[PDB]
Amino acid sequence: GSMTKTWTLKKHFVGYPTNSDFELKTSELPPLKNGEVLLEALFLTVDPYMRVAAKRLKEGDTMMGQQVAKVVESKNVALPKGTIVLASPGWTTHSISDGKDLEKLLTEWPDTIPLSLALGTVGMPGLTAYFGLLEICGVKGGETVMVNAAAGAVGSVVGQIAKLKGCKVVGAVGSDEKVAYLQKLGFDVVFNYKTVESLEETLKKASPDGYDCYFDNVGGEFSNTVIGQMKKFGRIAICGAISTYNRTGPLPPGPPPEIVIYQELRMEAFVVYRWQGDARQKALKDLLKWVLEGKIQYKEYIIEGFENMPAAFMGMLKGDNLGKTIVKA
Amino acid sequence: SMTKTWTLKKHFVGYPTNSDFELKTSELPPLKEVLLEALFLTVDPYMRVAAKRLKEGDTMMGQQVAKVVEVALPKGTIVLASPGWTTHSISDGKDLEKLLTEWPDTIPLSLALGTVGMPGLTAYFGLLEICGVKGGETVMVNAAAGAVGSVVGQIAKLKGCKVVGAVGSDEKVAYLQKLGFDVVFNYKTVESLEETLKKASPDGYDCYFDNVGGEFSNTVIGQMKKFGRIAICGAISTYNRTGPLPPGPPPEIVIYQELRMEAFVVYRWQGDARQKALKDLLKWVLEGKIQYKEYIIEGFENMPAAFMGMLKGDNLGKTIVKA
Amino acid sequence: SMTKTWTLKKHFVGYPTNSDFELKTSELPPLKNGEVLLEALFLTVDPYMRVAAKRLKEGDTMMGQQVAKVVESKNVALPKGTIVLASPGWTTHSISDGKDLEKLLTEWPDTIPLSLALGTVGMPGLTAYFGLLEICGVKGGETVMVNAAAGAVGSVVGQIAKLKGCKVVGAVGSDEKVAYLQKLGFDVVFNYKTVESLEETLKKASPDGYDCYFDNVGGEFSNTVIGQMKKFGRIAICGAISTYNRTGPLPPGPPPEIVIYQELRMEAFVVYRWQGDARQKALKDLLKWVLEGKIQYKEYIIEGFENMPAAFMGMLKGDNLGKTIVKA
Amino acid sequence: SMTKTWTLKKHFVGYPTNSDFELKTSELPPLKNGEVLLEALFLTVDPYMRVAAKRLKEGDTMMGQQVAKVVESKNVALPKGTIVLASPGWTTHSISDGKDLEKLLTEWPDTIPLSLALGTVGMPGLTAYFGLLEICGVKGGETVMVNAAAGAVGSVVGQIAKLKGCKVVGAVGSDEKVAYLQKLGFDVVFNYKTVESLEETLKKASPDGYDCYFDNVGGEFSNTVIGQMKKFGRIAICGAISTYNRTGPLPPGPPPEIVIYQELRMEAFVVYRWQGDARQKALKDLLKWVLEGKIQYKEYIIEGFENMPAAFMGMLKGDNLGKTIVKA
Ligand SMILES: NC(=O)c1ccc[n+]([C@@H]2O[C@H](COP(=O)([O-])OP(=O)(O)OC[C@H]3O[C@@H](n4cnc5c(N)ncnc54)[C@H](OP(=O)(O)O)[C@@H]3O)[C@@H](O)[C@H]2O)c1
Ligand SMILES: NC(=O)c1ccc[n+]([C@@H]2O[C@H](COP(=O)([O-])OP(=O)(O)OC[C@H]3O[C@@H](n4cnc5c(N)ncnc54)[C@H](OP(=O)(O)O)[C@@H]3O)[C@@H](O)[C@H]2O)c1
Ligand SMILES: NC(=O)c1ccc[n+]([C@@H]2O[C@H](COP(=O)([O-])OP(=O)(O)OC[C@H]3O[C@@H](n4cnc5c(N)ncnc54)[C@H](OP(=O)(O)O)[C@@H]3O)[C@@H](O)[C@H]2O)c1
Ligand SMILES: NC(=O)c1ccc[n+]([C@@H]2O[C@H](COP(=O)([O-])OP(=O)(O)OC[C@H]3O[C@@H](n4cnc5c(N)ncnc54)[C@H](OP(=O)(O)O)[C@@H]3O)[C@@H](O)[C@H]2O)c1
Ligand SMILES: [Cl-]
Ligand SMILES: [Cl-]
Ligand SMILES: [Cl-]
Repeated sequence: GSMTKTWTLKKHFVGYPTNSDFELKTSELPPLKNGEVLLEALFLTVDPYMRVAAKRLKEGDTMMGQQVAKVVESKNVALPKGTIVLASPGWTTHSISDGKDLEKLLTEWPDTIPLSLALGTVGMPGLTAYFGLLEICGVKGGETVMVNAAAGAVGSVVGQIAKLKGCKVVGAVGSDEKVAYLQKLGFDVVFNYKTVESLEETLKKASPDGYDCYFDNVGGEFSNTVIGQMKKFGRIAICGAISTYNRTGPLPPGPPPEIVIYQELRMEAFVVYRWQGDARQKALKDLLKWVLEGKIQYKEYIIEGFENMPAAFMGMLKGDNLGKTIVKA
Repeated sequence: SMTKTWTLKKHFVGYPTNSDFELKTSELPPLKEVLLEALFLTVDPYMRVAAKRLKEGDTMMGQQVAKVVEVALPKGTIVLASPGWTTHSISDGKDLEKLLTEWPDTIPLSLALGTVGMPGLTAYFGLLEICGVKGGETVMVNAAAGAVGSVVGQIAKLKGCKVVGAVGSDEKVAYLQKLGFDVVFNYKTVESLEETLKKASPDGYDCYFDNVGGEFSNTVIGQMKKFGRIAICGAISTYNRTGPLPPGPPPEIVIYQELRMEAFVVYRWQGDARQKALKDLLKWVLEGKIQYKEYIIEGFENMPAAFMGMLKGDNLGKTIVKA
Repeated sequence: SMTKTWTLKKHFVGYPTNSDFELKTSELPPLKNGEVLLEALFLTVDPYMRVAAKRLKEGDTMMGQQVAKVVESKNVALPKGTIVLASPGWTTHSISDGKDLEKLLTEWPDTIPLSLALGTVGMPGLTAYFGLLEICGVKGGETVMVNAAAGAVGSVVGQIAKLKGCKVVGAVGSDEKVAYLQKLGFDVVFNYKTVESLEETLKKASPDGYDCYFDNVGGEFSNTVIGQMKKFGRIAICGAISTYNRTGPLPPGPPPEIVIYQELRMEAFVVYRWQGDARQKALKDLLKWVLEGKIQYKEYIIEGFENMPAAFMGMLKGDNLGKTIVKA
Repeated sequence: SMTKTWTLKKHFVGYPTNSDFELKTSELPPLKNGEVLLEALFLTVDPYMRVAAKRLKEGDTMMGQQVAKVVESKNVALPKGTIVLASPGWTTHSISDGKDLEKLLTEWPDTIPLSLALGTVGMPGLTAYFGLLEICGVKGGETVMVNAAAGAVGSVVGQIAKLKGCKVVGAVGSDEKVAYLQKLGFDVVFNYKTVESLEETLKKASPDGYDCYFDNVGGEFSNTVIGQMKKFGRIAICGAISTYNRTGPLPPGPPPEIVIYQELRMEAFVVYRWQGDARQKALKDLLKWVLEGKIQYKEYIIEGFENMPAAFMGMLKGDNLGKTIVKA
């Protein structure tokens, strides 16, 4: 009898998640039918969107999420035993799939690149950075780009794509270790927004003439400050607003419209899965090539043990992670 | 010659009041240049924001249609000029823009300050380039009985769009229903703005021409369709606002709907684009496609009252002061 | 007999403007038995009118008190020539059956303006008297913070505080008002509009903190004062004029952690709570203190009933030094 | 001897999470003469720890009180077996010289849990007692609004109000808490998280308004209650838990025009203001009311010192019905 472990939402989140909001459960998977495969999670991801999306779950439901898995049992010759796939059964160690909701990893994947990169730099967060910067911000080279949560999965890729396109990049991060990381990736200016005396003065010193593009992952009052330093016709890619995801009171004041209008800002939000097919596969091939060419470096914040997946999720929300947060099954 | 000028005596706290202004009389020097007599002056919301950058004693800023009274600018010529809130001014001849060569005698000269002027250009580029309507969309427009808003709704209608308009009085509702706006409501008297917008367009809104901002816009944003476009033209609900700025739109909604929100300034468009827009606006006015209405206040001495009344919704159409 | 009346043409949005008011003329009917005909001598304008006007319907007469003279009388208790306080609103003439009228103190001298019955020896003075002596409960030797301190209420609060043995810190909005309160003997006076830091000015004024806070202003000003209240300090919430003309949400409240740790008492009051013997005794004390020079008065007189809206609006904007009064 | 201690690993942002705390083991120092070794039997978690943690340095022990027993004694006043209240923080074992310890009431009976010395017959119960009987000044027949009414303080407030002859309206965060307080005899109880309109619900609960408001919550909730206070209504500002875990800006303050029109008295207090005979008398009254059944006790017991952070976070989020207690 094939068994699985599953993390469920015991209680809807109030502020930051805590341990008591999750419940680990064990169950037996049904026998494998023809055309189906048994998938064993190798790496699971935790992601900020899970904090926003959990409100649509019912208590008792499995937490949503993607994973890299390997076929351990196969009644499907297209997915033979040993095949590596991306699947989204949620926070579970094993699952059954008929193949229609799976994705194989890029065919040209070298043995030197961790499979877990398919959940990060050469995965959904890397595609978020890719399309957000190149199509929503529309950088053509030479722009000054501000990016926050810059040492995270999305932000670290944003800055490095911007650098290879010829941009100046200013990155905000929450720890001194993250400062060193991004200065090693080539960021032009990197500062710890939690320890600077004034965010406003720090951003002005980093780019006294303002910012052409703002890849916004944080929202809130941080973004109000950046908006006051956007150049005329500046573009904001509204990627996320993680300062608001765990919020317990009211949203903060909005960006002051008189500045937005006088600077004629263009602020567009996007979802990474707007792009599919040709587009998404081509972007993944670019990200992989750039990793193999050394133009995109990566770091992973790997937490060992499926039983520590809630801890990985809460740690990521608190800024513990340098790079993509991953859970090794 | 003599002149009268309105100056900022005290910086505005909330809405202006009469004591924040001061009328001063002075003696213009003899020409040694042209002398211009104000015929029609305009008051506009931007003056509330721009006055914060003035010093107490400076003349209020503003545009006017004036006539020469004393060779390329002979006596009797009509010109747009922006010497501020004043009845008479001296010009070197370079800061003046002449009305369209084909300005017919069938439309008031004051339209050069409204529908065939800066407000009409704001509605034109805001709707056609920023929102980018092509026909068939559902457009939400607030301050819809004002100078910009009423032109936005009429352009949207001649492009084949459904137009939902919000105004602050029942008289403005009646006027816009005669103009043919698909749905018009008084936002000050509806039981629930959210309910009214849902009934006006159960499908949602493709475009939002935003003149108001604030909490009104947070509600509209909750009913934008996916990939909806918001033209951030103004935020009049914040210009005179005491206290802290209102919350912004919920980011979860902006992101899930993948909204594009772009602000603009009418004077971005210069040269050929500006002139083509003015000639489209004038053609639509002569064809009847854009009806015009002006809120004319008689007397230069009532200019502060016209400005304050406009900020508070007294005006139906472009607020104009006849000197 | 004709009368002029100021009516509310449009409800206020932000500060009142001229267009919100409309002057109307009418003819009053003949007197019935028991009634009198009053001619306004002095009318008052007060901050409360900005708050209470929201209760009016457009067309209604603006509310307000006045010192009036009986010019025709079918009321034996109110013969021709009698001076009274009446509240018919902003009107030059009115008819009264007598029951809503108040005679001035029988001991009222001819050496002081009649208009003090609308100020220091009237409703504002009573507001200062009971707000300071009963709500704050000053007992002698305390440090008192009072804002709008050059106004009808504030200037009396500080002077009563002085003659009780208190130190008085006063906040005002102009240097002219600073000079006036320095003449009245305020220990510390400052212009809250020009100081670099309100917090630092209040710390320097009283390093020890404040025992009592007579609050006329509210808003952020009061949040700063509350951060410097001593333990068990008392706040008399008299007004909140910084909010009366507001167009958006109120500013944040006082930080509750400070209110609780300092165990503050914050009590609001309305002057008309006190009646009968208590009210009469207060009026006799105020009059006595004025005749003895212990309470000096200053009036901001505006001539002409036609300028009453302008007097109301100037007062709201802080142009008045002392009680604002309109001479009919 | 060894001890386990919970320390603040990281300052809280919003509500705490588990990784903000860190459990450390250490060897206690030897017992000097006059000292005792205390073993925790029951520890409390309280809302004030969220506010007070802001002033700790990372690495510091979390503050808090406990019921402890003397397990080793060099102090003849505190022999082995003695039960004491002590405040060494979140720790299983501690040393004391006896000066900071409080013995239980001489008349404490064996029929009630010792953990009531941390709740109803302890600091939360004294808070309710003095806040209602001295700050609100309940005299019988008033209508009292109390929020967090199913918590340690609030549940005692409502039951004292009932035995003093008052009508009690309580607000709580769950249907189970509504049902429990209805069982105790609260006149009206509602779930503030699920009602369509807080304003409408409060008006239905007491159409004539409220004489007294025991305020544990503050924020927007209190602004709504203040709009329904009767004239001369009294507010006991006990806490403001809606602000303790906030991240953005404080909410608007109460509308001063309503505060002034209704002439409200709003006084904050700290339970430790009352000492000596007054405190001992209140404790004896609370114990008598428990033994008589007029104050039914209810504890939300969490087993295991290792679960103390989760008990604290659960209490802050409304998990607790009654006083939150950790059984060592
Ligand atoms: N629209 C889309 O399709 C899409 C897809 C994926 C992700 N996203 C968004 O992209 C952003 C990053 O996602 P990710 O997967 O790359 O996560 P990540 O950056 O790897 O982890 C989240 C990071 O956010 C920072 N953070 C947390 N709370 C913060 C606060 N209050 N203020 C400022 N920074 C805070 C922390 O870094 P510091 O130490 O720098 O604070 C933390 O490490 C999120 O907003 C997410 O929702 C959007
Ligand atoms: N970006 C640009 O280039 C540009 C250029 C010109 C103007 N603008 C903007 O366009 C807008 C309209 O300008 P306009 O010249 O046509 O003025 P208008 O609409 O003719 O007059 C302003 C109108 O705004 C409304 N209003 C005032 N306060 C309001 C509030 N708190 N909430 C909602 N509506 C309120 C009133 O109408 P109701 O009775 O409907 O309230 C009033 O009649 C303003 O925001 C202005 O700044 C932008
Ligand atoms: N509770 C009662 O029974 C009662 C009775 C009467 C009056 N009151 C209150 O007492 C206060 C004083 O009334 P009053 O008759 O003596 O009027 P006043 O002080 O003679 O005139 C009002 C004054 O308030 C000041 N002010 C206006 N806006 C302000 C702002 N935003 N911030 C700070 N100060 C501001 C101005 O002086 P600066 O130049 O100093 O700004 C102005 O001179 C008012 O709040 C009124 O409602 C209460
Ligand atoms: N001044 C003093 O000397 C003193 C002494 C002790 C305590 N206090 C205060 O008294 C209050 C109660 O303390 P306690 O020990 O009895 O705690 P408690 O009520 O046992 O627990 C706190 C309760 O507050 C409620 N709550 C939490 N967040 C809330 C919010 N945002 N809005 C409304 N209710 C919320 C929750 O119950 P629901 O299910 O009702 O949400 C929770 O169960 C606190 O404010 C505390 O600071 C003051
Ligand atoms: Cl710029
Ligand atoms: Cl008792
Ligand atoms: Cl927990």
